[PDB]
Amino acid sequence: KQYDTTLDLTRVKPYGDTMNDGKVQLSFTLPVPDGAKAVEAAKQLAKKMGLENPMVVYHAPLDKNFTFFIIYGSLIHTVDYTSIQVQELEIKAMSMEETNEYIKKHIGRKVVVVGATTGTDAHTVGLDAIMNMKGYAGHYGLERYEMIEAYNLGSQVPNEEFVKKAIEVGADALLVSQTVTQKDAHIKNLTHLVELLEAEGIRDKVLLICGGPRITHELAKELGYDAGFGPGTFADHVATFIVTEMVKRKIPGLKGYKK
Amino acid sequence: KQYDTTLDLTRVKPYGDTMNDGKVQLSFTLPVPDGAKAVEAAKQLAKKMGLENPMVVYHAPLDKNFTFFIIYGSLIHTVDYTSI
Amino acid sequence: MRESKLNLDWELVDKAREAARNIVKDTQKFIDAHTTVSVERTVCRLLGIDGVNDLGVPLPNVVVDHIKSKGNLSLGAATYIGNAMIYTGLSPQEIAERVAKGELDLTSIPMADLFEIKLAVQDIAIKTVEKIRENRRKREEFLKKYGDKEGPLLYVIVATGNIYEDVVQAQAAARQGADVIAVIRATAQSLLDYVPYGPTTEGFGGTYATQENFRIMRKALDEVSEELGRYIRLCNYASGLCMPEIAAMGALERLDVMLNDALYGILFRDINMKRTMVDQFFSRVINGFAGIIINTGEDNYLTTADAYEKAHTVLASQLINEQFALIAGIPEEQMGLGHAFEMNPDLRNGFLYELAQAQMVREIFPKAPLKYMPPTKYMTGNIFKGHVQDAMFNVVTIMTKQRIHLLGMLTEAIHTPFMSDRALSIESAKYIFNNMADIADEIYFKEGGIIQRRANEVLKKAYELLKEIEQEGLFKALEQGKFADIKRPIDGGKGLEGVVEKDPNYFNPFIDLMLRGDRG
Amino acid sequence: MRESKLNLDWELVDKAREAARNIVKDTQKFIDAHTTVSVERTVCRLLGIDGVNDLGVPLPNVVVDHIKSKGNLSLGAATYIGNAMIYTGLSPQEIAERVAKGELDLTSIPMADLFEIKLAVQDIAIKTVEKIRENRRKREEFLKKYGDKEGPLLYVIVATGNIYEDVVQAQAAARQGADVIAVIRATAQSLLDYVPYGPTTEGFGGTYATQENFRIMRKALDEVSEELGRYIRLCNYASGLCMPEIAAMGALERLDVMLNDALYGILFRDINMKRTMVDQFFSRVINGFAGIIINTGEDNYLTTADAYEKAHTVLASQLINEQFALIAGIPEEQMGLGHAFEMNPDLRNGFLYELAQAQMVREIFPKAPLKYMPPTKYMTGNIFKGHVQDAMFNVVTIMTKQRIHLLGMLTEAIHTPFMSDRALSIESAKYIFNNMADIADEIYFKEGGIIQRRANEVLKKAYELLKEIEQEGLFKALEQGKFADIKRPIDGGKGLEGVVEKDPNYFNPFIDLMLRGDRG
Ligand code: B12
Ligand SMILES: Cc1ncc(COP(=O)(O)O)c(/C=N/CCSC[C@H](N)C(=O)O)c1O
Ligand SMILES: C[C@H]1O[C@@H](n2cnc3c(N)ncnc32)[C@H](O)[C@@H]1O
Repeated sequence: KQYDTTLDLTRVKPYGDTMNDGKVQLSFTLPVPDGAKAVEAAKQLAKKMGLENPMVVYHAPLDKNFTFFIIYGSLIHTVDYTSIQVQELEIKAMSMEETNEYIKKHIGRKVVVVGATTGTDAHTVGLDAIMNMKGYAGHYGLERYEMIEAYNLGSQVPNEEFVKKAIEVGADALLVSQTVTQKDAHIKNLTHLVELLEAEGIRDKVLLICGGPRITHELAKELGYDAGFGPGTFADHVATFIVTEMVKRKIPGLKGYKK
Repeated sequence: KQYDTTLDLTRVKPYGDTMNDGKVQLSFTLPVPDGAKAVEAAKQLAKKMGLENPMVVYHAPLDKNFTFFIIYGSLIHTVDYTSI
Repeated sequence: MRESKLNLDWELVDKAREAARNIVKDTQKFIDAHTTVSVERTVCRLLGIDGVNDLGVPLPNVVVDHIKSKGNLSLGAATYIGNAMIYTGLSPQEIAERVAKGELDLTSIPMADLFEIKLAVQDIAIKTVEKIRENRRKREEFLKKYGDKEGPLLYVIVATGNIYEDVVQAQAAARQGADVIAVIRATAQSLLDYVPYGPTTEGFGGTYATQENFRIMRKALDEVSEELGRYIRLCNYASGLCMPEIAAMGALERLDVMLNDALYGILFRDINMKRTMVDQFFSRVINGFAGIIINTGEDNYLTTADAYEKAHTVLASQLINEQFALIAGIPEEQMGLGHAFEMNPDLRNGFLYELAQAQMVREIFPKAPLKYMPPTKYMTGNIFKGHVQDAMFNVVTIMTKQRIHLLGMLTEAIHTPFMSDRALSIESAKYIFNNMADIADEIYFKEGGIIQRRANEVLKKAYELLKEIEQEGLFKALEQGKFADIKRPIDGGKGLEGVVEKDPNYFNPFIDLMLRGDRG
Repeated sequence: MRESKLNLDWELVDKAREAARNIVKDTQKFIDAHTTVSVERTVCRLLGIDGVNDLGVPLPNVVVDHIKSKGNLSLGAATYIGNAMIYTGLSPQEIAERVAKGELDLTSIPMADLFEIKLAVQDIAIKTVEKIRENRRKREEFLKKYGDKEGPLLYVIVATGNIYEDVVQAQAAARQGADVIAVIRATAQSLLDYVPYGPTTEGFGGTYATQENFRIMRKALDEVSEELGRYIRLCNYASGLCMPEIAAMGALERLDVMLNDALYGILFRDINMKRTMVDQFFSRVINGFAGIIINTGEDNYLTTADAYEKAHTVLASQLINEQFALIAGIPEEQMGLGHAFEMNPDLRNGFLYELAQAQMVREIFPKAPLKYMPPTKYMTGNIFKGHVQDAMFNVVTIMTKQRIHLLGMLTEAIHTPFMSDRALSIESAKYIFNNMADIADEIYFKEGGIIQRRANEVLKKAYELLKEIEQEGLFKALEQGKFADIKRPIDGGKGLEGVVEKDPNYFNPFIDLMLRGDRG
């Protein structure tokens, strides 16, 4: 065509079938009855979103007052792929033997980890993958690590029980499991745990790790945690981060240092 | 969760599980290799598209230079249904 | 001889059934000689006690706590309630109110002859039994009037946490092709030792199971059934430390289905096994009398263990649950034994294995309204491949005639369903069930093929596991972590302090009424 | 042994096959007595003539137009080319160039003895035939080196319109998992009476079928197949006014698949019936010698007609096409007869009828690389239900063992596929083909059931239609609109002027060389 363009990494926009067409798909419900007014409202909402020249390919009523739409449209906005600052979750993992050697050489003593699915949450499959020595897809857990004493407290653990057990066992790092952001109780529970640790005064003496199927590093750092892990994490990543951070910031730990 | 939960026909916005959550779904392809930078680029594109706290649920490679995304997130914008 | 497509070994099935029967005999030896506090609170609720005191604790809780701390709870709450009825001459609810306010002390009244106490309580027992029976009659009348389906019953869950938005979206789904509506319970209600009071507009992960919520949702679904001309069922969960209480509340509010399994509680909520077994007996007696279909939860085993390696565990658990239900008096027509379409989607010939297992379950339990539930473990963020996996789930449901169909959702791995996700799931299921309406009666299987061999392999493994569990006993087998690969100590968990030993003069009017009224 | 899952009536199938054979014999009586200008142009191309003149008219067109206007084309272009070669001593390309420039006149040269002309032309015909045989050997060597698949072959389409973007998309799709790539042809080229020269950079709705484009696509696919370790087939469309020329160009450029069907052109493009039949005979002869898999377009009947009512039409068309191919010399392993999954999704037991028809087709043609094609008529903007329908289509494909599988897209009714849509379709097809791999060997059908009765019904209706067509004649039946509810007159349509009658001394060496070559 006369005015078609080539790729530009500073102005990347979606790709339906041509380099810079920017075609997008989206679906949503509206609390209005079906009709031509509903279609016009959806089109106006799509135009306000950014999709210039939208086209409603589907619309059907779910109820007497609800309609479900599907829209395809050409976008206007562009993102700059070269200046993106990414997130702070980039990490690479050393092997188990390397972790043991690092702990022996630098710290000189075993690292204690206490993990639990605090709050009312019941799931333990991810935390058992990370902790349990059986491993997950060939990645052995923290319990297997020779120089790591890992405790698995299960689920439905109250925060008070968690902090009390951490103090009793002399924990150097604490792990907390949660679930997707559509669970909104995870934020409140994590904030409550942080407040409890601050009140106890043990916050500075231990690390904090929070993860889950859709936890992210940005949210973890916003809450006050020291890290955040999502899907695809394996025990070697966690062990590497714990050892490296412990040596970098010289966490004293609670081992033989009860409050 | 939202402060407003009663339907107002001057400010109708998408519907998820509650009245005014404004949840939307959208899928697109990007001509950049799959990775963490691609996920951040998709999130930034969605945010400038008008979605708060976009959450990429899927991301896969189609080829060595193309990635396919699925994104969910609330929508800021509202449309007046009465004036149309 | 029984007809089969898998050429099942029926002698082996008979031996597995006998092993499960003997397991249940051994376990019931203990259950007969014990009772829990929840059973006593349920007796109080059935006798007419309800409401809350100033502090917000229900009155059954107050009465049972008073009897336990001040007196001998091994005599049962019925003994003391009836004695107070003879003494003061009031009704059980008035006595509970007086105790709550502090104007009466049940354990200080002189104890009358037990025969007179039984006579005093019998009338109220009969009245409550008759109310439950009339509810059963009304449900049967509704089903007869509107007619009943012949294919699967679509089963959707509403979980917004607000009772009224739950009503709105339940009516919306019922107006769509949904046949059974389940209101998933609020997270951390199984841990409570009391049943809340009144309607709730708040809840994290679900809605609280209260009697007023039951009444509200029953009214809404009755109105929608009148509108649509077909009967919409109501489902709830009788798990937790208050299992018999919720069973009684559902029986009184005319729920049509109820999720009643103790192994789920023990393995996934960490409740004591003795507590849960003793609760489960009474709750299943109530559900059997009330006409409710009890649903078990062997689907949950596969989310922790491996589905191909530990498939026989589901069958063994199903046989044990069948025998428990039979001892409680539940007929096969009310035994909704559950299994799930839960193998790896990257497994070659995985569809043949799931089909073989579903057909074997459909053949061992021919009368049961078997429940089939969607894939959950291997669901990812690809909503489109998820729709495809759900389509294969529906295909297996229609090819092997499963009675109840728990609809899988486009976005299981992401969040609880939207309105649109439920609409899409219902639409896909209706499409597939209409196109293959009569595929079950057409397709047969090669003699000696993959399907027959898989079925016989799973059956043999289940029989061996049942013999092992019979040798040790159910409690020991649970201790060694054979179901769901979860090891649970016998004396651990929550609620062991609620278990008590029956006195030689223990009195519970309702067991005999509910076990002989249904039989004669 | 003729083993059948549908208990077919083999006597009825034999009678239908005999009826199709007789119809094709009657039609062939006419074909053998005529030749078209397109056939002469194909002969000229196979002799070596290629290029364009000063005005852009392809050189074969100029040569054939010259012989037609000035001389007598009934003799055949080969006669004139050979006479010119003897008289002047120049090669065919130089003779054609001189004729275009006007420096030579074919009709002014005295005619020599036919024996010398035949020898001179055969000298080059043998070389061209040997080159085509070399391409066949090369294709077989690639297939042997990489090994061949055992399941269905995924078939995708790329329609950018620019050859290089087509190459990029085809390589990406092959890396994604496609086994066959088809470049949809530019719209309104089937009406064109010449084949462009050189590459094309722009087109509407597709890419032109030119020799240079075939060469470029073949190079790209060869490189990608070497990269991937498996063979990627290349497909293109022959039907049109220049059908034999495109067939020959594909044979020279080593195309693995080719859509070759006269009835499609006759009905859906309004091309004259005699022209299309005469073109089809030679094009199928070339395709059969070259080793190309020829596909037929019975899918198009259902889009303009009703699937349930008009399945016998598809079966009768398939039998007629099979007989036409057999007379053209194409073996059974190269007859990719096509059918589609185009029934109404709202039809109860529709999947059973689709399965019965697919299995009947798989049974009547046990050796053909049958082609199964997606639903297109009953698609909408609901991409999710589109994905579900495609999944059911894949289920049918795997359960009936269809060799080639034209992937459908969830966005069939909206636009031409995106890259992501193709990726999703391939992923779904892979999943379903892996899970149900050995389902064809397992599932049988109930004797006398719905599937068997449906198959027998369709077979008998096809037999009756074939008897009617035998009684009337193929041309009259085409005039009566029996095949797609479209009535095209015998003497109407485009291209009638191009038909010619063979002189008694008509000469064409390629027919003899390619018909006798396969027999050793
Ligand atoms: C298994 C499961 C269950 C099982 C768990 C069994 C057990 N004992 O653990 C049971 C039956 C208990 C269950 C119940 C419920 N569940 Co559930 N369940 C699932 C399921 C199928 C899989 C989740 C899972 O663990 N995945 C497998 C693991 C390996 O992956 P993972 O979490 O990503 O873990 C990896 C990473 O995230 C990371 N990681 C995880 N944790 C941590 C922690 C740290 C510190 C670190 C460093 C890394 C890390 O590393 C891990 C290994 O790579 C999902 C659906 C799905 N397909 O995702 C629903 C799901 C999570 N559950 C859900 C819900 C709502 C519930 C309930 C709470 C509902 C209710 N009844 O009220 C119930 C009750 C449980 C409760 N009281 O909390 C929802 C949550 C959605 C939301 N609201 O945001 C889901 C998504 C299903 C749905 N859509 O409806 N569930
Ligand atoms: C048998 C039985 N009885 C009672 C309850 C109620 O639980 P509770 O109120 O006591 O806490 C349940 C609950 N099952 C929730 C599984 S849903 C997770 C799924 N993988 C998804 O993807 O959604 C149960 O199975
Ligand atoms: C919570 C209710 O729904 C079922 N539940 C919900 N989704 C799934 C799933 N995909 N797999 C297994 N069980 C599930 C439970 O068995 C119970 O009936």
